[PDB]
Amino acid sequence: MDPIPICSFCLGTKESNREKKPEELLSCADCGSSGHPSCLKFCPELTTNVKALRWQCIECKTCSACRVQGRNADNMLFCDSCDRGFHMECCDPPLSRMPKGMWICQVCRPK
Amino acid sequence: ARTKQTARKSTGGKAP
Ligand SMILES: [Zn+2]
Ligand SMILES: [Zn+2]
Ligand SMILES: [Zn+2]
Ligand SMILES: [Zn+2]
Repeated sequence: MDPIPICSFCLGTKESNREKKPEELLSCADCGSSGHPSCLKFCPELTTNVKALRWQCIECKTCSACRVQGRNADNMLFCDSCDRGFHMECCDPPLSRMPKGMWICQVCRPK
Repeated sequence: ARTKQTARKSTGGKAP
């Protein structure tokens, strides 16, 4: 769905983030909801990575490997490089422990 | 790692 030109968190346009400063929105490819990266708390390089991809918001995000949410969707990991979501049991290899700190998905890792 | 839960709280709520 086409982007909603308003940030879901601060209701500002791309012309006024929470600091009343211009900042382009990220927009969910599935539901069209948008957010300023500053409002989403994304770091700059995550932001520039997400801009080049088909991004889903937190609520729309399905696991990139198995393509479902499922009953334990709240514990799906988000890639610190690309914001893709992965269930623990769908990681490479499947994880039985929640990673502490930075985690990067299989899509972003080198071949 | 960031999860759907940590991200949702990290941002705070959507505007009502
Ligand atoms: Zn905002
Ligand atoms: Zn969405
Ligand atoms: Zn999965
Ligand atoms: Zn990634």
